[PDB]
Amino acid sequence: TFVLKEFDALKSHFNDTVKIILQREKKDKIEDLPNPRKEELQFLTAVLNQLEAKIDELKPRSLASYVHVFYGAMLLVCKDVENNLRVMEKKENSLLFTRLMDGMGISDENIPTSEQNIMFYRGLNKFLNFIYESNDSRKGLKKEHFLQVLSLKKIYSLAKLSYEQEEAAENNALAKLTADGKTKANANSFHVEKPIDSSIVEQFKSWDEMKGALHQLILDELSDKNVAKISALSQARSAQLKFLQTMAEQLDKIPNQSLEPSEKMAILAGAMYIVRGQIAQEYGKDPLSNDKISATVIHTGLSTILHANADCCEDKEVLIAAANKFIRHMVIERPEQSNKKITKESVRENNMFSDIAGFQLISVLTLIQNMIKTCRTDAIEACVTKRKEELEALK
Repeated sequence: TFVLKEFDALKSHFNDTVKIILQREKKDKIEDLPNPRKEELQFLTAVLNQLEAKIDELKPRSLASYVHVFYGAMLLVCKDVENNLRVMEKKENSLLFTRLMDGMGISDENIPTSEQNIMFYRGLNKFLNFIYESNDSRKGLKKEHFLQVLSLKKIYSLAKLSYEQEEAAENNALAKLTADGKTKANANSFHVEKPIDSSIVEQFKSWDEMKGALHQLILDELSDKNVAKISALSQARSAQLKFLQTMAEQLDKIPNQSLEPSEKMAILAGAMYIVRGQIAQEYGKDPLSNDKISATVIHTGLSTILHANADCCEDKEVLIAAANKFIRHMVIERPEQSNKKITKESVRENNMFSDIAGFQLISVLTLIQNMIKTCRTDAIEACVTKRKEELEALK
């Protein structure tokens, strides 16, 4: 089982790697290297510096979190190297690639687990929020951030790549789950770690009004399609609407003391974004497209209820992530802390969606990962666009 390296071993091995590359290219400074090696090593050096500064500033008792971040950064650079290889050139014959893999202890016989890869890229992606004012991309990039050595285009390219890597890791884990979990879900044991910002769900007015809007949309659909019940719609649309119904009713059963109405609103809003993205895909559009698709009543109505065209990508990510958390709590059984009656993580054989004909649970969780990746990428793109327009308004 793959054991991680210690922080100082990764640091010393990495500085050796810089010396090796510089002597191999006959350059005195990283900045004298050609691209993309220069930007890859500047990135890794900025990450390592920021990690060290945070270690001095915070003096943490454990370094596992920082080790996770650095693993993520080094694997990200490895992916960048693979993306910049010449045709026929193998990654195992790149000095930087093999030096990074060697420094992490990764070989064909010793590879990290899926959970470890997910920790790597999740840690790195959280770490990269340090470039935002108050760690919130709504406020834009910091005037001085720890990746200032890189160009805006490179910052965007690397952040985008990292979000894609977390997406791919999460999806890989999802594809290896099995649907043989025997335990019973407990909605009343679901709790949010951080309460949602109430302003985000204020746009939806109230829980009763969200349920009412969904109901009027379903009545509109049934009347437009000349049918009496959701089950007379197509398999895809029937499954989508029953998915929304099931979410809303399951949330309705939970007492407010255990899950406040604002949280229910966030979860149902995320679910609506999921259905909206599925339909958009039926039209060959990106799940989060803001195009009007006049031919579909459900996509148009959900877009209206969500205020999707006017809402920022960060709010969308928060709502979709809220739905993700609730769905996973309801359909994924995982080993308990006080218990030993569960061995591995799996999908419950009987969960709240089991009676929905043709429902594709894994496809929904994968779509969630895609939309979260798109939200993060939209955030960074908006920030670098804004900074670029600020620095162009002085030339």
